[PDB]
Amino acid sequence: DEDIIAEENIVSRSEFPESWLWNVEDLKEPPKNGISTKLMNIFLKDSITTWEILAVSMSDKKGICVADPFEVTVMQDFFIDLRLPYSVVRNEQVEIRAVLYNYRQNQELKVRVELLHNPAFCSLATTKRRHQQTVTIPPKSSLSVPYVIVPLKTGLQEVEVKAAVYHHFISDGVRKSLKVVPEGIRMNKTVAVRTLDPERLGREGVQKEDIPPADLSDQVPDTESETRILLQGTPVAQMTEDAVDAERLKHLIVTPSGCGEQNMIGMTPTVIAVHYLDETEQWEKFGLEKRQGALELIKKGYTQQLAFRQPSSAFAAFVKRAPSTWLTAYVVKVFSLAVNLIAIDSQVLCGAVKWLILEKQKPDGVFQEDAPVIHQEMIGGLRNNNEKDMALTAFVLISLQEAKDICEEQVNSLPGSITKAGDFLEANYMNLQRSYTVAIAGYALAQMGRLKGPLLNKFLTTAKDKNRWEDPGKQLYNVEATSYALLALLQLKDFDFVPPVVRWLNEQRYYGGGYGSTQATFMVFQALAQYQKDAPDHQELNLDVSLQLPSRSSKITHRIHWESASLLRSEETKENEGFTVTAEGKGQGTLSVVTMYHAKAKDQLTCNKFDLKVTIKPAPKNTMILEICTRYRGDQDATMSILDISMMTGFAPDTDDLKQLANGVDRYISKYELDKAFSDRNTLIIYLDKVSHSEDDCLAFKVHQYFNVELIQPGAVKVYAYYNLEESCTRFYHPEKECRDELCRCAEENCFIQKSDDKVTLEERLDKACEPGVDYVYKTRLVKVQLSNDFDEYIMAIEQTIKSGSDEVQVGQQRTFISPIKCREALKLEEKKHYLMWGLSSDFWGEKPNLSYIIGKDTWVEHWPEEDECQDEENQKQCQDLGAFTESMVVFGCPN
Amino acid sequence: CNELPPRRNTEILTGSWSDQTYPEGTQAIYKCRPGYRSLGNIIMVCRKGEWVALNPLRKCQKRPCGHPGDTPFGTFTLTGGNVFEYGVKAVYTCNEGYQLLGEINYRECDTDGWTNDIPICEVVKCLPVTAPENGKIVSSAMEPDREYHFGQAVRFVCNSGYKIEGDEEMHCSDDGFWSKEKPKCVEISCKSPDVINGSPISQKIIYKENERFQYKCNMGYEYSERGDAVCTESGWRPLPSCEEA
Amino acid sequence: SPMYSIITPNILRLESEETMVLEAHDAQGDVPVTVTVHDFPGKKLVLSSEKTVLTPATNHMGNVTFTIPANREFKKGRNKFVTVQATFGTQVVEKVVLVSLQSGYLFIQTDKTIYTPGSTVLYRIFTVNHKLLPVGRTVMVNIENPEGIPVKQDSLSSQNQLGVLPLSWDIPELVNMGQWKIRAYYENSPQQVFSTEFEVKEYVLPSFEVIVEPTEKFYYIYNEKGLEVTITARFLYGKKVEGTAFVIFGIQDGEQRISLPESLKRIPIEDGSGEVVLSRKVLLDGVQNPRAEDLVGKSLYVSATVILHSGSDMVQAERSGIPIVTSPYQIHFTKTPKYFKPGMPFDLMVFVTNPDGSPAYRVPVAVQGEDTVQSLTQGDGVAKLSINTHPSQKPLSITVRTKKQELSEAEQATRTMQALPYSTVGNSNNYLHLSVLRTELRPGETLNVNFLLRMDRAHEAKIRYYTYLIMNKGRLLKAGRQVREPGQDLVVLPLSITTDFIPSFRLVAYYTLIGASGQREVVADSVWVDVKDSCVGSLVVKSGQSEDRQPVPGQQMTLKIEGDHGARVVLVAVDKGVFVLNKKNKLTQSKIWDVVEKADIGCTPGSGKDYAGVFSDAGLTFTSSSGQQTAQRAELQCPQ
Ligand SMILES: *[C@@H]1O[C@H](CO)[C@@H](O[C@@H]2O[C@H](CO)[C@@H](O[C@@H]3O[C@H](CO[C@@H]4O[C@H](CO[C@@H]5O[C@H](CO)[C@@H](O)[C@H](O)[C@@H]5O)[C@@H](O)[C@H](O)[C@@H]4O)[C@@H](O)[C@H](O[C@@H]4O[C@H](CO)[C@@H](O)[C@H](O)[C@@H]4O)[C@@H]3O)[C@H](O)[C@H]2NC(C)=O)[C@H](O)[C@H]1NC(C)=O
Ligand SMILES: *[C@@H]1O[C@H](CO)[C@@H](O)[C@H](O)[C@H]1NC(C)=O
Ligand SMILES: [Ca+2]
Repeated sequence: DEDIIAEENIVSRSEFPESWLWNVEDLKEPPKNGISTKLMNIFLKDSITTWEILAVSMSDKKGICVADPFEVTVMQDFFIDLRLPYSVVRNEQVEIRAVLYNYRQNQELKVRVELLHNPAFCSLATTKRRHQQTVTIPPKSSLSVPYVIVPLKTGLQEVEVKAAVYHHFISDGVRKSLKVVPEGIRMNKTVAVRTLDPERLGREGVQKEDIPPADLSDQVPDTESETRILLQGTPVAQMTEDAVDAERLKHLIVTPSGCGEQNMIGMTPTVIAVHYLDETEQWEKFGLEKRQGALELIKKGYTQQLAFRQPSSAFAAFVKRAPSTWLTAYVVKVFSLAVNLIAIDSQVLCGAVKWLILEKQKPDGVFQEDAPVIHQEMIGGLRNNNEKDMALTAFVLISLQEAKDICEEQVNSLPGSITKAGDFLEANYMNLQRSYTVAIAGYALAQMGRLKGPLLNKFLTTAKDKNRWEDPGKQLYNVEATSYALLALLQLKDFDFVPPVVRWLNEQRYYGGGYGSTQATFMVFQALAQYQKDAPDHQELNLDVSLQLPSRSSKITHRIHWESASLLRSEETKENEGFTVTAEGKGQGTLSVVTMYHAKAKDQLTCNKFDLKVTIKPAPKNTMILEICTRYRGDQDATMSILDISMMTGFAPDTDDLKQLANGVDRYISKYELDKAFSDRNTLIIYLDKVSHSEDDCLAFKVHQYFNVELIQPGAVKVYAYYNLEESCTRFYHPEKECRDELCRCAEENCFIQKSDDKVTLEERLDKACEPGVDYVYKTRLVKVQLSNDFDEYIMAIEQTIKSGSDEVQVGQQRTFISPIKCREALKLEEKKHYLMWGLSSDFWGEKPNLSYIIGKDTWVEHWPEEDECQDEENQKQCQDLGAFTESMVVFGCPN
Repeated sequence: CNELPPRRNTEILTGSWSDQTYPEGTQAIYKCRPGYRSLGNIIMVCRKGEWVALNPLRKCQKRPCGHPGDTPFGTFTLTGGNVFEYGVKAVYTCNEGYQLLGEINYRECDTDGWTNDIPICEVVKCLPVTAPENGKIVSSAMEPDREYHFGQAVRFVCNSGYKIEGDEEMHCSDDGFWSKEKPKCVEISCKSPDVINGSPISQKIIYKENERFQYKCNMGYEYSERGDAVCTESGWRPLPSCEEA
Repeated sequence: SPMYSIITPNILRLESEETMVLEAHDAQGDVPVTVTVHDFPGKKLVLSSEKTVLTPATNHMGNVTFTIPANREFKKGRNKFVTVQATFGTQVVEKVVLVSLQSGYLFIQTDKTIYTPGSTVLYRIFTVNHKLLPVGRTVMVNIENPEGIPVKQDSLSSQNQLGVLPLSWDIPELVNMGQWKIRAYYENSPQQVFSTEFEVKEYVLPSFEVIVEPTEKFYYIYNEKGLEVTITARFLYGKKVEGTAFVIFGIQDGEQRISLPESLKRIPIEDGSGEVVLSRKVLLDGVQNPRAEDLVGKSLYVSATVILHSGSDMVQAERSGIPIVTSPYQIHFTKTPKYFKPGMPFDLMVFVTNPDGSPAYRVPVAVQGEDTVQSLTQGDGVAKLSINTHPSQKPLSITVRTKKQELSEAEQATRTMQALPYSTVGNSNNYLHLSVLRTELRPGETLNVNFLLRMDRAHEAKIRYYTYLIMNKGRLLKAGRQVREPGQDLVVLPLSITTDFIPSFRLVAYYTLIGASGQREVVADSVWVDVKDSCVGSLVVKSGQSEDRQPVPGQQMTLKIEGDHGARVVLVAVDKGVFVLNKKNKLTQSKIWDVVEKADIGCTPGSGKDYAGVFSDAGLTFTSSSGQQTAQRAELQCPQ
């Protein structure tokens, strides 16, 4: 018009970030008193609000520092606030409110607010006509301009409103975006839950799992779904038997005293205790400080033992007594284990080893004792005669192998001595009768990996109850023998056999010490210590899971490891199609398939809490009566409720009627509402103290037309309790009701190909039908009509297949055609009636077994006259055209 | 008057102007040139031997273009002014570790609107890394040979009996190259330790994993704690030592 | 005669500089010292080795600083230990100390507090050491859903990032609603996980904010007036709001909420303001209990719903946690030592707070039985009460009451604590007392430390100095000597307070001698001193343009950033509307210091059952060649 900005010259505010200015700055400016100042230029966003700017600094010297929030208020004299809901349902008539603000202290502005057109939405605004309202906004006041729209397609849609003031160089606009959600209700279907365990559930080391597509029989037409494939590792702790409590070993710490034999007896407990405590790491409970005192006892025992070392490097109870083979071998056994604790002279250790080999070993590989020890109780099980050569040779051999890593470089004959000693055990092992010898000899052989076949079988079978090696006599020999067996099993890596054996040792509740306990004490703790050392931190978890989606280019593999076991790995697919899951490797995992989709809601999603009935009738330049009825759906009456009412364009409530409603009667109307003149009063709020849940609470008032327009927007009424805004009920009202509503007519434009059979010609049909786009053409009879709240289903019977494509439907079969309720009035389909239908391939819905059709904008739906009507001369033209059309398609088909 | 309405610097004529002399009170409508806005046509009129301005107050100003828009991981500056008006350019720049997709990094505010599209910034990426022989990649966000991006770090661990050779960790640097070179996994070995104030008892120099090195101390010195060393993936544990005592 | 002692923190942290104090009491000439740190118990590796010389010029006192390497040897669930060995010439003094994997701190900042499905979460991770200084290390980041299940893992390095690690996560359109977590930790120390929460919800910005403000933060149970509340409604840009308000009250016991429907009031909003009152009568009627005393311990919440006259805008606001109390104040002894020295002044650090937990300013406090012992709380809500203790082994009992004029004795806050006698070596009756002036201490001020000595005249002359050590941020910050002349009961130490002392520090002092039955004796004491919380440097954001100029949408603006030179400043702008929906988990300098204070190895305000306890409670280990040493510490955390 005149004195106003052109719509095209106005650029609406679109930048409304909830957060921005995510930038970085470096204070490199010359410091003033340690403070550097930097001027930063920024461009403010479109949002009309206060910004809170937070700043954090990092310095090499000063460190981190968080500054106080600095606020920035951004405002305009004239602006628009377009209040859009987070999301709106498709094909549901909703009302949005555009509020115009004028903060000029004392100056009224004449504004023309316009709602731009958008193919996605259906409003009074069209490509042909603009939707404009000219309103007056008083100073220090705001005006609410209602808008009724209907979303057509789902997804992030855009709404834009512009405005310009007359006689002033001022303009503004808002361009926000809202989400459009399908009519259905969000739902999740657990398709499959499979445990992944290749080694255990799979074949040849691989496990295959075929997953079915989701049912989705109730899925809302023309809505996409998404299937999640969730993979997660299953961490499994290693079941390891608890270690012997450190407090139990307080007695093991002993001060070494006596001569050549007793010095070792007292040194044994302390050495094995410090060894066990180190492995199990229990110095925390035992006493961190105490360890040093223990080592001093070990050094003390070592130093004193040297005094009994003879020139031959052998050992005996006395310096004048003949050297003992066993004693010397034992000294090597303990000393070799103590090299980790204290300083052990190689010359002493290796010297004893070389003496045992060159002086005490026979050509056959047997070690012989020429001078038994005085303390026969310190030798443990070796004391019970019988197969002494096997027992003694094994004992000495064990000592040699433990000293190998230390004395192999100094003793050239050691490797041969070990092999020759093993040769003897290997040859005479099967003859052994006593469990003790079998246990100790088995361990010696196992060290070389020479315990195989029959020998291994004998060793394992000798154990009673698969948990212990025992013999008639003192228990200490059994505990000792079983300890040797445990060490052998650990050497064999036989994890299956160990647990019962270890459990038996622990249940014996033996913690060393006492008379004749040297061997039992030393062996039991060495075996238990080794068990803890070999024990794995956790069960191995290294799965290789791969997904095979029929619609994916290549396989998707996932490497599931222990460190990332809990990590939830996901794969998403739009298509509802079966797939295969292959997993292989060690460890366990979980496979879950869930499908999110919109399922048709049989019940009403809206107005679940409030019942609302709005009626509009002509009053006895115009007047009408607006009567609103409401009832609360609950066990008790509702609390204070709000009546958000919006007038029809050009209409306003009566001041007199409002005053009468304002008067008590549990109805409150703020004075602010009462004051507004008949002009610019398109919004009204009526507060109710409470509404009945037993019956309807009805109120009514008059409305007067002040402004005259061609296209009249329908009014709206919203009821809801103060505490809950979500649970509300909105009803629209408009004259001509006791469809012409532009909003109603616009919505049904894309229901199907709109046309009159009269304008339609034979040649026209042949031209359109043969087009490659058209996939199917059927002569159908409507067998049944199943109406619903959101989508109507029409069960069509295929009487003739004029043209068939993807859907290989035979004559006599039935197909279901679907269409939104908004199109029911436009289609006007009736049972027992025939129709000529054709459409695109994109119309298909579901899969082959239950393939359905969706009546879209490109769908041709022409009523086929019955034989009764065809006899009429007026219907002759159409009946004959349809007949010739069918003949040309069936006989000749399409050109090519 | 006796001429044709003057050609303004920012306005344009709408009439054909074929006549020579024009009657009194004749309004010469001036349209607003592209990239400019106003309430209406700045209308001139002929009176008193000159073309005066019927609309003195009404004037054409530079057409305002909306916000150029911000791109993820990027910032922009304005060129040729400090307002989003016709004739200004919005130059974009990607953040550290981000590279500009394309070579057009600007948006020029033109008569209709901003020119081009909002420049896109993409995080720099480094070539995928494979597992070293006899070694594995403990770190990383899974996925075998998936191109990493700025920031991601990678660690390497060798299998039992093997020790790494080179840097243990690395990360995708700013230019899309790894901060360090990929390491190798070499079989564990140890050279014969030089014991200060002491001498080796053994003659062997090369040692494998878990092999023990024996040594004695020169007179006047004695063992610092233990009396031997063990070969490990990290070296000799403990290290040979002789303290005065 | 010579006694060689060593001092280290109770817990040694990896990849951080640790200090060790070395001394040679009653020693002569030069004393060579070598310090080594081995792993426990194997002694496989020499983690550190330092050398120093203790000459008479340094009073036979010196220190050794060592940084334990992040060896892969310290690797489940079992605590690791190291052996600190100091060799003073021939004498060898060793000690086993606990080890912490904690490398430093990680602070996570998200651009917003709440997000909508389909939006991007921009967050920064600040990597710093124990001294809050920027470092370059490998960080592990996990995005955890409401269930507690991680939906995304990543490993990044902060090297060349100046301690600032910019990250981002895209929220899928389909996502579980609720509180989402961001877990982070250094690669070297997985145990120590730093977290930050952000809510995922479907929402739209309010348009205007509503503030529910009670006249008193609390409600006195015997207040006839009842709970008075002011409802403030204003647009986000500033302009005041005109509309109608729906206000209702309720009671909360734990997580159980009881609504008070009878209190529901509809009040008009005039010029962006309105008032509503919850009468005591309605409050007592709402509950089924006649006894009003029972309500004490519970809280009240106020729900307000403001609707504009346009009917296009509606906002829900609420204030919960309004304590129903009998007293406006609350007394705490958390900052007061639980041990006293018989025959010496016992200093109490009374902590008075409001029902909400905030400090109380200028609140009179005193000890029952001693009116003379009255004091006034500082800005931090702390007051000092010094009582004179008589020589006895009887447990000391103190009851502190507020003497706030204008209040009745029934409304005065009260609390009672018990203090145990400091056990002396061989019952020698030798004690040491440290006292510090109770006033808000700031970097740049000088703090006078008082050393009060108590012991028999026969041995008093022997003491010629006090050894003091300063503990800050979990490590030794400073160590020195305080000379003393024979006969002096008190000596003052002019201690300079620098930014290093932030946010707080402990001062532990001790002396040693040979008294009685030729027994080597160690007497120690410690005090906890609080320092004004603030940034070591400074950072400010203000306008760079004339104040007359008001920001317009799409207009250019100039910001003035003044801070430390060479510092990297990261910025962010958030719409106040976002805070209306959620204001939880906002990064503040105070929250950073909170984390630092939590990590503190010290567990007590000061003192202890004995000299050994004095060191351990402060987070220190003491070990001498003669035999005196602190007990072992195997706990990473402080006792409950
Ligand atoms: C354990 O011991 C260490 C030292 O062994 C303690 O750290 C030291 O603390 C002292 C104060 O007790 C600090 O003095 C500060 O020095 C700054 C200036 O910065 C520093 O200056 C030092 C000067 O010495 C230099 O020696 C080198 C080598 O020969 C020469 O090249 C150079 O020309 C100087 O002669 C320098 O060593 C540092 O590297 C750095 O430049 C001063 O501003 C300030 O005051 C100083 O000392 C006193 C006041 O106390 C004053 O009279 C002097 O004039 C001087 O201004 C600082 O106090 C040092 O930071 C530390 N010294 C060293 C050697 O590093 C540590 O505190 C202690 N730890 C614990 C827990 O007890
Ligand atoms: C999925 O279904 C469950 C069970 O009905 C429901 O509790 C949950 O809210 C739904 N959402 C998802 C995706 O878990
Ligand atoms: Ca503080």
